[PDB]
Order: sequence, then C-alpha cells, then structure tokens
Amino acid sequence: QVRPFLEVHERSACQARETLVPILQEYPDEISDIFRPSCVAVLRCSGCCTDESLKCTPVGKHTVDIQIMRVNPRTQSSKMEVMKFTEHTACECRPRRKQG
Amino acid sequence: QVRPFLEVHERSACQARETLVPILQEYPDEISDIFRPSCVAVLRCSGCCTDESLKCTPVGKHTVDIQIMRVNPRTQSSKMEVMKFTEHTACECRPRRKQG
Repeated sequence: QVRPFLEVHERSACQARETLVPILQEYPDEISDIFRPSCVAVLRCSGCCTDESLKCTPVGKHTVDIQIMRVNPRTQSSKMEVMKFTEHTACECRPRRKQG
Repeated sequence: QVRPFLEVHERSACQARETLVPILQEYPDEISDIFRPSCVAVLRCSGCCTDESLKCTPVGKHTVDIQIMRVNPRTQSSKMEVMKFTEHTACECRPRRKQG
C-alpha cells in the first residue's frame, strides 16, 4: 500500500514527537559519572518545515521528572535519583537569525 | 509525577521508532529538485545501548512506498510520485568495527 501524501506530510510536519536526549546533552556539567540509561526519551520539536530555511522550534514547554540511575565510575555503586528534563508542548517553524 | 525507572529505561532502549528521514539522505543523487515534504517519518532503529560503545542497528527491515510531491525548481510545476523508503523492523545493539 502506498502511504497517501496527506498522511506522509502530516507526520513529517514540525510537531512534538518522541526524541532521545542524552543526559550529557541536557546537563553538560555531568561529565564524570555513568548513567543508566545514558539517554531518555521525551517529547521534542522536530519536523521538516515547508519553508526549508525555517527551524522547527518549541514555543511551549514544561518539565518532566524522570528516575535515572547514577553509577559511580570508580566504585560502580548505583543510586537512583530524579532528574528533570525539558519537554516541548508546542512547536512552530521559526527563522534562525544570523548572529553577529 | 516522577516517571518510574523501568518505564524510562524501556523507552530509551534500542528499538524501532518514528524517525525523520530527509529525501536527500535516502537518495543522495536527488540534488536538483524540490520535494514536499522534504523529509518523511518512518520507523528507524535508535536508542542508547546499555554498552555505550555499541550502536543501535537494524537486523530486520522492509520497504514502504510513500507519496511525495516533486517540484521542478525552475518552473515550480508539481507532480506526485511514489518513493520507496527503508523501514526498520528489528534492532540490536551492535559493535562498530574499526575500519582500516
């Protein structure tokens, strides 16, 4: 079956969808420890804007608390903790202004 | 509500999930025309492997046919066509052998 154009276009459009977020990406300062999992799946804005120069960007967001395991790299001891991650609730195709 | 560890781990695990695939990525030779949408959403393997050195890779796949609009960049004339895309059906955390 050929997937209809409207359906194809609808799914690739800029919107919030499940996205993998490395803990190190959300928290650049967490450079020493081991985390399990090393990334989390939360909703983030993504899609190919009709105007190819625009970026799918969040215009709405909230925070979600996730249980993560922190592992001490030297002793290998594990400990559970709650870690906050930004989740996108609304998205729009926006221009990326030229900085500088 | 804090999302439980098991649920967190389950979603970030290597598995097939909705992924944006630019038409130019699937077809590197399609360098001249304009496509609407410019990318499609199909299932692809992604996730953070428990062993951080391993890559989430497909071990099963099939092809899906999608309706895409091809636009002539000089005349701006549109035409619908069916375009094939690889979709991943099974995934595994596999080693990335050092080439060379």
